[PDB]
Amino acid sequence: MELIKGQALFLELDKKDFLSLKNNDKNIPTFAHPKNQEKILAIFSLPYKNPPQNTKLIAFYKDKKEEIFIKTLEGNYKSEKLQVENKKIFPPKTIQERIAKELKEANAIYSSYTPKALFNGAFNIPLNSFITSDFGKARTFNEKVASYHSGTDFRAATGTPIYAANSGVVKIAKDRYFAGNSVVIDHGFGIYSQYYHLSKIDVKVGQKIKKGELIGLSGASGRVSGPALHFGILAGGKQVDPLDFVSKFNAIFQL
Ligand SMILES: CC(=O)N[C@@H](Cc1ccc(S(N)(=O)=O)cc1)C(=O)N[C@H](C)C(=O)NO
Ligand SMILES: [Zn+2]
Repeated sequence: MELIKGQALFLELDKKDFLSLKNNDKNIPTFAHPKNQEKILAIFSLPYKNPPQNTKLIAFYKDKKEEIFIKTLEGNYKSEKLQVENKKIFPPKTIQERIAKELKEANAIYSSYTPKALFNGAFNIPLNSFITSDFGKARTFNEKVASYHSGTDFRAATGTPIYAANSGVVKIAKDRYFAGNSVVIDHGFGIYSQYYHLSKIDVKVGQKIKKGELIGLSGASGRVSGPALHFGILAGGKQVDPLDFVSKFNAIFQL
């Protein structure tokens, strides 16, 4: 198979005699196929930054050991080189402490895997508006990706109501340094949706939330150039193309 870096892919495997799915040491979790009792699914994601050229996954069965090859594609992502440099980029120490703490909290959540589905049907778009900056937009320094856009921004005037893309459990609901007012929702199976730069948060950590339900109001908080809704998905432990993923997810999970 082939996959573009920064994308997720749904793997399908036989349910019976299946013991484990591995990439090197890493176990990859599995969940039931919703429409076929003899199948299981797994999600495999490539990082945007520093992917490997190729991936060899092994699915161990009682009497059998099948292999799976996935080649990394580049995609046609938007790319802006920086040759000028002059780089330093370090802030005060209690600000770095904030950045460090919020980062380790977020990884604790993103590492984690709820082994049941908290979602309900297909994902929705968090609001009915257009994209003003797509996932994958990169900044280059020396043929290396310095940074990239880890979600997709929708046009939204400050105060634009924002709805939950799917059901789940709210895991974050506070102002953070880079993301500003942010809500992160656990949908199960290590799938997290993200809603950043909000002007107002309408949910509490731990709170169960249904697809469609209001989560807050759009805003301009955090590292942004103006008011917009930043929408991201994390799955397979990686930030992935939000709209692509929604599209792949709904193909399996409608009804
Ligand atoms: C630490 C970092 O990498 N920040 C990046 C991406 C970013 C945001 C949030 C997070 S999390 N889930 O708290 O670890 C990681 C990475 C970033 O500046 N995103 C800005 C807010 C954006 O998207 N503007 O439209
Ligand atoms: Zn964004």
